[PDB]
Amino acid sequence: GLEAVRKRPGMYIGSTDSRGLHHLVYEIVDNAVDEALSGYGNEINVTIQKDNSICVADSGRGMPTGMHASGIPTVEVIFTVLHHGVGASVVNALSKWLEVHIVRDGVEYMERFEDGGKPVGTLKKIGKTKKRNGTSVTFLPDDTIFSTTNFSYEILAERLRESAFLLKGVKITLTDERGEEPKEEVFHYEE
Ligand SMILES: CCc1[nH]c2nc(Sc3cccnc3)nc(OC)c2c1C=O
Repeated sequence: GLEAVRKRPGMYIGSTDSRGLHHLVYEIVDNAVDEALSGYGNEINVTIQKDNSICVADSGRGMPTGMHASGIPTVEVIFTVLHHGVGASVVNALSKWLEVHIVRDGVEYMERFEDGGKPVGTLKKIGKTKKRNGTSVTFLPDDTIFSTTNFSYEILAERLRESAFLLKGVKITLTDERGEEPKEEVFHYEE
């Protein structure tokens, strides 16, 4: 279960200091680049929000909104079961809250999780939008778990540039809004 992650997060993300904190960002990001390398998205946006929560947003197909063979939505399986989206449930387990916003085929979806991965209600259709297809994940890391919940902008920029090195024609932006004015870096290549 997700309790195993909270009991021994070191066996899942290496440590719960600054290193482990930033690792949470990379887990969600890698799912976006997986999608980019599959298809399927010309930009990945990473935003450090004012409340020290992280948003990771892509322009991919959008996380599947249908029922999983186990009898709960595929969105929920990805974020609540370990054992597509490796690391997503780990991030969910170690966050105070997390929500996923999905836009698929002109309809927008959302689901919220709290207290280490407990679903708040269920997956919901919000209503039709003109927005492009994509998945957006916001989460606030659990401060009772991490030694520090204070994201380094420099560390994120260096590692996202590295993730951009992997990619052709997809643009990775980092935004810090903590932060009286929106500070940001952009990386894109090329061939
Ligand atoms: C914003 C980060 C993110 N973005 C994502 N986009 C897709 S899109 C997709 C992938 C496979 C099958 N169908 C849709 N799927 C995902 O999980 C499987 C994610 C995902 C998971 O964290």
